[PDB]
Amino acid sequence: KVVLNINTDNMCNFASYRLMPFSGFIVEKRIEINDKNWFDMIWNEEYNKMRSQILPDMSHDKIIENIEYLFNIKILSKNRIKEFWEEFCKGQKAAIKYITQVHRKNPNTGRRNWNPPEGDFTDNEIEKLYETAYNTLLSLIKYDKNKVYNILINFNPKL
Amino acid sequence: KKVVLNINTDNMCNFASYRLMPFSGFIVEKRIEINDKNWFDMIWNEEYNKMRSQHDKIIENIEYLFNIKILSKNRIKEFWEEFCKGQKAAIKYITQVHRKNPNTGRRNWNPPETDNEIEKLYETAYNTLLSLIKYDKNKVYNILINFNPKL
Amino acid sequence: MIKFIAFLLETAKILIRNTIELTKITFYNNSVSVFIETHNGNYLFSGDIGYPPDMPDNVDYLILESTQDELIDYIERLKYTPYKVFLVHGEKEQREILAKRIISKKIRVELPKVVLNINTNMCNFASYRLMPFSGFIVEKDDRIEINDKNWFDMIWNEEYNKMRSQIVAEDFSTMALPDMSHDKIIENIEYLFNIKILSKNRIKEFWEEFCKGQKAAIKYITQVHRKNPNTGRRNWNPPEGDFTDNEIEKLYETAYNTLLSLIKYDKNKVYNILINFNPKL
Amino acid sequence: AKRIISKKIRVELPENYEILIEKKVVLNINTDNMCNFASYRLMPFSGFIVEKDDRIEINDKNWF
Amino acid sequence: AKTMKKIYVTMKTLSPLYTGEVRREDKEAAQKRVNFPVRKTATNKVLIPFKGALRSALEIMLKAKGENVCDTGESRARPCGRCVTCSLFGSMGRAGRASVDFLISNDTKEQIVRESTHLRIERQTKSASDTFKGEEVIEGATFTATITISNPQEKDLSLIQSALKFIEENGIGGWLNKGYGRVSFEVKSEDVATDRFL
Amino acid sequence: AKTMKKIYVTMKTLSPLYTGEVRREDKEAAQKRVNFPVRKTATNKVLIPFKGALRSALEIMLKAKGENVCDTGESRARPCGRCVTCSLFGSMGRAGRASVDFLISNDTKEQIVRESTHLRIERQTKSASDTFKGEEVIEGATFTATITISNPQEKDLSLIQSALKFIEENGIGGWLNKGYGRVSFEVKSEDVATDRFLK
Amino acid sequence: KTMKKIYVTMKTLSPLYTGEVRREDKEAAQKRVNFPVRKTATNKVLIPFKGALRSALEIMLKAKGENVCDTGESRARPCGRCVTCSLFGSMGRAGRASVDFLISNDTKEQIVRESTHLRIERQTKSASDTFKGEEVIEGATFTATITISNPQEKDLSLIQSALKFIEENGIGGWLNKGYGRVSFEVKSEDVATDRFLK
RNA sequence: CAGAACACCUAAUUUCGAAUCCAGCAUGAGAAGC
Ligand SMILES: [Zn+2]
Ligand SMILES: [Zn+2]
Ligand SMILES: [Zn+2]
Repeated sequence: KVVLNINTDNMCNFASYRLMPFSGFIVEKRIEINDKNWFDMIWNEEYNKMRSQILPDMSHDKIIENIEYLFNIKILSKNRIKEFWEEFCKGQKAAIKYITQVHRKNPNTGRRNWNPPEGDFTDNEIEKLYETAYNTLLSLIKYDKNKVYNILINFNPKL
Repeated sequence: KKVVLNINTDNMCNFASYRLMPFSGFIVEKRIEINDKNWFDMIWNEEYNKMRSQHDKIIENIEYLFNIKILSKNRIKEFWEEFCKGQKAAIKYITQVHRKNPNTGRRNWNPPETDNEIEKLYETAYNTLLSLIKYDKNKVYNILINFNPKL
Repeated sequence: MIKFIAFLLETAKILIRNTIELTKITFYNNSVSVFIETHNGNYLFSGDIGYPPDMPDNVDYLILESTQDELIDYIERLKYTPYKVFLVHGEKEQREILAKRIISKKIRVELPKVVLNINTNMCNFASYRLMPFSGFIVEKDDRIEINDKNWFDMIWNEEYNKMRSQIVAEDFSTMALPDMSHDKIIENIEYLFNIKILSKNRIKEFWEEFCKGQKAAIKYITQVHRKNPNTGRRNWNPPEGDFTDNEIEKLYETAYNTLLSLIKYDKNKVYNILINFNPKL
Repeated sequence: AKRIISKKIRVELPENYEILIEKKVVLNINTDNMCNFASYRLMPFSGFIVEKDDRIEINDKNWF
Repeated sequence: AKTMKKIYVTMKTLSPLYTGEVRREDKEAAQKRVNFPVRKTATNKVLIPFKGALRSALEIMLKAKGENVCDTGESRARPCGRCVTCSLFGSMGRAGRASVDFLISNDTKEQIVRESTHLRIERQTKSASDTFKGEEVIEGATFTATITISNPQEKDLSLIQSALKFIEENGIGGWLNKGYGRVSFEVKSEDVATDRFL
Repeated sequence: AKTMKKIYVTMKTLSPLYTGEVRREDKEAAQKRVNFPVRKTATNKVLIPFKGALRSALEIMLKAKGENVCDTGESRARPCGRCVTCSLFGSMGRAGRASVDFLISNDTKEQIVRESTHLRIERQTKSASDTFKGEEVIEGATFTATITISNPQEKDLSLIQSALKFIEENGIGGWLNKGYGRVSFEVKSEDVATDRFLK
Repeated sequence: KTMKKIYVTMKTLSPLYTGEVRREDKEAAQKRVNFPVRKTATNKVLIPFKGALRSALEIMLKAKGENVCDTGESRARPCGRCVTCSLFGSMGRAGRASVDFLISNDTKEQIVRESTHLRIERQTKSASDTFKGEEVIEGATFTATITISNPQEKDLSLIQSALKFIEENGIGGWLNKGYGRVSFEVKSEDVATDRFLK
């Protein structure tokens, strides 16, 4: 038999046929259908074997509303959304490290590496917008690749 | 709930105790079938098509234009094909090939073997075959037999 | 370059004291051995050994055999000691036991598409030097290269982008758009076709995105007409003419309204509309 | 130069001045089981590169 | 008849090299991520059309000498079948003696094809009015093509090398006015008896 | 037709010179180290676009003189095909007679490209708000180009020389406003025969 | 059309320190001097002029009280609608005034000297720190131009006001220590954009 | 087996090295010989 190991959310409708663009790995195991996660875990498992021998949760609609608002004040530009797509696609620890990197207030300068807000806001609230941006972009990493792409191509098409 | 695979399971790698193959998918729902890109290119084409379902003077002039290659054997064959199709296809055909593109300026006639003389000879081809579009089909057949042997 | 099987030698493609000159070939007696000279090499196929043989005059390569003291005596008394000896035609353990002694006389041995490492760490475990590595073997049409999961990550991400930007949600599948009569559609698309806002590429792209459903056409015409917040630039071709700035905007609005009003017309009807403009499709 | 010729290694003086030594890279792993993903004939393999004098080899887990 | 000239041409790019993507489906698949993709094989190697470059080069240089060479440049023109480019590259009644292979690179896309960012700057405001992406082949990329000439005369070598210096001067591919496609050629010529496969 | 103009252009650099890296992969490779990479070759040499600078120069000066030159710098503006710059650099119908190459450097990055630091002084406290590192080309760096006009008339020399003088005024590429890109040009012009290479 | 030449001449009146920005020029001078001066590869001293002029105009015009943005806070985006944005640039239009660098007319040997500075302990009145820097001597002459592409009426007086602010406050680094006090002589001319067109 | 030309003590150290816009249009889709 054959087992698909993928949740079938993000299924479009091409004419009268429901359809999913997808990339994977045929495994002759139960003839399993496994995603990229599988490959990363098994690559690192063989790395450890070879070398041995010698996130907060936010609702989806709140993610759209907050990413909408942070897009309008240009805290979250499309350069940020594109590089967040690169660092999420590379993995999750990379996206954690990138988001902590852009949110780290440098102790010597006091500066966050975000883009400043457009408009008049108090410095406490500008900081709260930065902390909100940390919370949404960190909360985005808990989702799969498909909803992250579908969320951020409404704001940076090409991301 | 059933699953069926429709991609070749023959040219697949082996690594790390699993016989694995990176593959691109097009998971379809009906069972749940996993198709490649050839099926998706197919369906894309077939849905496209589906939507895509919905008298001596003429002798002298044709003898002139046969030598400078403006009218040619392919042109005689297709003009006679429009005439054998009828009369509406003839007017549509010579309107289409006389149609100078407003962007580039190049007509679809074959070039003669100045621009004023070029326009005059292309107009000669128009009045020649548009005069020939009104005569009887037997006369068109005997005139076109002399220059194109097949048609 | 010797290819082992007998002994093939690819320079002339010969395969193994007067001098025959084919690649200077010359047979010395074993007590028989052959000394071949070429611009890339001075090879010696010795054959077997018996006690005072006839070693050649520089033997760059010495391809000998044994199954022990006489092999090494012949490894010496040869002027200009060879670069690499080759230990053939014997048992493997005895070949290694001899080979340890050719290493003790500081002479290198080798016991019997181009492949490129695109790798990068080292370990000195056991007698040999190494670096543990899990990777990929690509077999390009004249190379065979070795990569790691970063390269597979980059082509996997390229495949994911190329396959996501290939199927839209409800295209070729089955309201509130503007409405305007066919005569004003004629006048507007004639006027917007002479000046170049509605050009043959744009009519053709309207035709494909209308064949892919009404919503695909609505999405295409919106993203063509969508003015950018920053540049203030719409994806129309500029009209060719004096039009100063405001009838530019009213003219792009006319293109928006005319295409959106043409959307709810029948597919054959918009076909009979468009082919007067773009004869192809 | 005379003594180092006596040690039977070769000398090139500058006023008196041709083997090729390819530091070859060779693959000692199975090659038949390969697939296609992005029009690339690839194969995941895990093993050990061994940098031996005059030859870089790519040897499997069996060799190690 | 009994001999063929073989011209192994190895060409190395001294400049960025753009030739355009020809296949409609490959172009429309890569009219999203890049707006001027370069010509690729399905084995992911860069194709350059080489015969037309040599034929154009020879026709301009031979019309410059005043020889009675024709021109297959104007719309719907006629090979006269009597010139030296008509003998070399062919007419409508006779084929070409010099069969000119495509310029096949030895590398693939990730080694030589790079995407880019080309601009259009407003003359008064000095700001980028337009942006568009376009692939190019890098400098130092090298390509091979084999030109095989059946029934060779004396002067096919000289004309082919002269065409190659003209291609070095003008460029090959597209965007030749912006500096793209300027290359250098190396030629290994060899006479061949046609029956060497027997 | 029978003749063709070769304009060998040797450019020397006086102020620092910047032209931004256009290739995506080369740029993102350099943004781990420098925030503004110099446009560079894969043979490690500095590449500067040169046709558009000459066209922009000639467009501005001919427009100020009063000649009937179209403005191809406006967004998706069609060249009409009857201007002088349309005959020189190109139109939609016909290509340009002048085929300008890139300004290829005569040295190789590691001798002419230096990594520099620029800032943003906060205007009231006189401290540094932003600090960014950009690559630039040193002064006295030599660049070479050739302008090959296929069908020369008499003005195609002097118009190119005038545009070159305008490039000495405004700068060739990059941050022309901060003073970058100020260069000088030497011109060696010859009219070659088109049939030169035919033996 | 017209464009405005502002030929700007600086004479140094107190030792001028601007810092070397090139990394290869700076970490190879670190064995000698802890503060190199900004130099060319022609070994002439470079001063960044634009940012000083723009900082001057923001400070003075903000004190007078018009709508002028600040381009000095953290990632401060220009607005596009002010006199400073029109002259020196924004995120839309570029700067109408191209401000060339200040290159010295003499090379480094005549004008750069290698000085010793110190930090004195306030209690013991002894030398606590010692560091070597490079300073431009007094009387060194630096030449620039400023070109205005689209010249408005107020622009010369605006540039000269910023050039009086830079005379009083200073240019370069170590500004509150007395380093960088300069004098400006300005010759202006309006020229037509068609001047090189013979 | 190659450079060689009144007095001390010092000649170091620390931050930042990022952020943003755009990535579109337009033309051509035919001939002819056998
Ligand atoms: Zn001919
Ligand atoms: Zn024009
Ligand atoms: Zn402003």
